[PDB]
Amino acid sequence: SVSEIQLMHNLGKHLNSMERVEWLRKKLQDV
Repeated sequence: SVSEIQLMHNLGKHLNSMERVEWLRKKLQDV
């Protein structure tokens, strides 16, 4: 329960290390 920007940041790092790097750019292209 935060802001749309902060919500993407909260779900854009847990993955592993290199997963968040590709997830913040390839998500909008392929969800």
